[PDB]
Amino acid sequence: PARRPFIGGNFKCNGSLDFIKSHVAAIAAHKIPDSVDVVIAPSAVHLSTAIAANTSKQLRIAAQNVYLEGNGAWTGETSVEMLQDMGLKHVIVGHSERRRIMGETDEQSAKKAKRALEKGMTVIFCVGETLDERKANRTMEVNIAQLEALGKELGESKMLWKEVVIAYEPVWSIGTGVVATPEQAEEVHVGLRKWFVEKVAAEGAQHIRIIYGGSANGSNNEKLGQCPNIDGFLVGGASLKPEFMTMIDILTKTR
Amino acid sequence: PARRPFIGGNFKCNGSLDFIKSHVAAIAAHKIPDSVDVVIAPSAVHLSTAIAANTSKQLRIAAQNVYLEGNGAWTGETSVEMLQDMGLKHVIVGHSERRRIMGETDEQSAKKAKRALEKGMTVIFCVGETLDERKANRTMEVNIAQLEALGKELGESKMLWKEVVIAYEPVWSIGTGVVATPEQAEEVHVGLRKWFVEKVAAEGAQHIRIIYGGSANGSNNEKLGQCPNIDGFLVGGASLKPEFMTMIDILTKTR
Repeated sequence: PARRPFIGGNFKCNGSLDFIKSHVAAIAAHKIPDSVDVVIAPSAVHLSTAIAANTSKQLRIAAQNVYLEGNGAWTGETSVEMLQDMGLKHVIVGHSERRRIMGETDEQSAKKAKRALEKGMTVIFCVGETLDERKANRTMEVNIAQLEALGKELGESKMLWKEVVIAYEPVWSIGTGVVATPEQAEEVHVGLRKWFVEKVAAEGAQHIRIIYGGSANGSNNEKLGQCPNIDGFLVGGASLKPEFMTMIDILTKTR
Repeated sequence: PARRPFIGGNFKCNGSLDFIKSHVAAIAAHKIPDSVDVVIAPSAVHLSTAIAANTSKQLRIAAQNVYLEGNGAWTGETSVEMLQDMGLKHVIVGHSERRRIMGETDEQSAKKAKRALEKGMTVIFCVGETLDERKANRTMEVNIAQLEALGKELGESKMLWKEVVIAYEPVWSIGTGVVATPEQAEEVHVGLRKWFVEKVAAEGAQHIRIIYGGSANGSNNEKLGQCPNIDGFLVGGASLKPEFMTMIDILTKTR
């Protein structure tokens, strides 16, 4: 019932060509053990520059988003086919910025994930509740609904769930500095784990990785990483900084 | 009251790395006179590959979309800053696939265009009505509304309108093979021209370029290109093929 630690860095809409070259080189120069998964997600226009700068045998490059159709008449959108042609294994789907600011629906996120998973990618599937939703006592209702939408698309497929990494990021913690307490985070992760047991049964559930995000940084990650159901982190702001490497180290010696 | 001919090729969600290299090289090998603007818009993940393959002193690379915020927490989105850092001058905004399939609102398209124009880019701003809208006799009402949204953001700014290229693409003509007749297209373009006269006055209006798109190809472009208010084309499917170069030639000898 053991799971490989995972840390992802979401650069979001940040970076210049020079920054991508210099920052990817810095991360690639860091010692990354073979025991943990480390990925970084540059902006789409920077993926090929990042791949060229990535001299690490461990670090992987991920995309921040992908569309729910194959190649075709989808102006402004990227297909799974394009990502795989570039050699990428990982993609972030359902980030709360896309759900809450850009109108990506629960079904849209689920259909994106399904298509990527079917084609063999690993999907970092994001869920999370807003401050108001938590205030209304709907935290689990909201997170479960987002997962249920995925479940509707994936059913109980062994193949499909294998390469899902759930990222729980309370929306009130994203970019705000208001990191969840270890108790708040673990509480939600236990709820999600229980949901997985019901949907794919106990064995299937034991291997689903759940990472935390929302103001995770070099200074606060250790205590969170000690929680049994927190398998690692999705890191936004700190992923643009040297402290990202500190987080890699900490996740390693903790888990 | 004369305007430089313009042809843009929108690759949409198509291409592999090898295809971008080979197809951009083929277009770049073609003779392009200094008298016309020729741009191609690869998918975002392919922009840097396209730039590297573009050995032409005339051909320009454009983006298919851009977001309405600067760098920041906008997962999956590209900023104007990123495009300019990569050396791009042109971007497509408001393509009807984004408006009609992906929920991009008239205001969102307008705000994207305004931000790009303020920063110095040339924006290919797309407008168009659906078959049902035309059937309901609302063709001009719809197209004008889309333009009015832009006008609300740009006002009567001389600086801002200077680098707008309007692309009229009837939605019923996009990817369907059902190209507009020269009469249908010119009729709408005259309506748009009249609108510009009212909004920015006659002088400002005389320099706004209006291109046609929607099943424009190597075989049907000549007659359309002969229309006084059709300053060129936005080309989807044919832009992925050798006939794109034929269209460049035709636009040149016609206008």
